[PDB]
Formats: sequence, C-alpha cells, structure tokens
Amino acid sequence: RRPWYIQGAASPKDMLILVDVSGSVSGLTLKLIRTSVSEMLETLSDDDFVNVASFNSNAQDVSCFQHLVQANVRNKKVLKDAVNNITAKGITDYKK
Amino acid sequence: WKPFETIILLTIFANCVALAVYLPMPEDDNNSLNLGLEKLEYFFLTVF
Ligand SMILES: [Ca+2]
Repeated sequence: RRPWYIQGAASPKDMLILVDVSGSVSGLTLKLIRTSVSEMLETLSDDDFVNVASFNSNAQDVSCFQHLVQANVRNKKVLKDAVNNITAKGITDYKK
Repeated sequence: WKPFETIILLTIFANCVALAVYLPMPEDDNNSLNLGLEKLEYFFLTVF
C-alpha cells in the first residue's frame, strides 16, 4: 500500500466505484462497504482519476463532482465524506 | 356435495407453500420471486 509500490506496480487508472445502496445492503454490509470504499480510495494517487457513484433503482453520484476528478488529497477527502453518508433504501437495478 | 373439498384443501396447501417460500427483505427491497408471488395472491383470493 505504499505510494512507491503502487506507482511501480501498475499504470495510471480511470477508476469508477459503483456502490450498491439498495435496501438489502442495510446493516453490517453497508458499514463494511463504506470502510472498503475508503480503503480503496486510500490506494489512489494524483495520476489516477476517480469518481464514486451509487444506485438503487436509480443511479446518481454520491457528491458534487459528477465526473472523474484528479483524486488528489482534497478530492479524495470529499469523496470519503460523501461516502460516509449513504443509506440503504430501495430496489436493486444493475442495468441502470 | 362433490369431492370439491379436496380441491380446496390442495389449494390451501398451495397457498401455505407460497407463503413459506416468500423471502422477507429489508428496506423495501424485493426479488423476482417475491414479485411473482404477489401476483399469485390474486389467484388464491379469487378462488377463495
Ligand atoms: Ca439488493
């Protein structure tokens, strides 16, 4: 997980995290999803571009970004703050 | 006066089985089977 290892292990990414916030993820699995998304964000650098989206019968962004962003310290902090606010309610729809 | 009671017994057993295979889900979530069983509830309701 060190910056140099992650840099030398692959090339820059265009990551898009798609989080399931349907009703059935309510409980322990939602909390684990939040922690896992934060940990995955912890592995990205300034050459990588990331955005986090959620879907429950309708897909939308979790924050005020709406497209891929530079994934520097500030943008990652905004994404983490937005992710630690999602609630589980609705019906799953993978196609949307 | 026909053996029409046995048909109702069998349809009651079918209704019980339909109730048993229903899977409760949290926070207004559903699956395909639950949607299918909801429509089937009209078949039992009209027969009864
Ligand atoms: Ca689900």
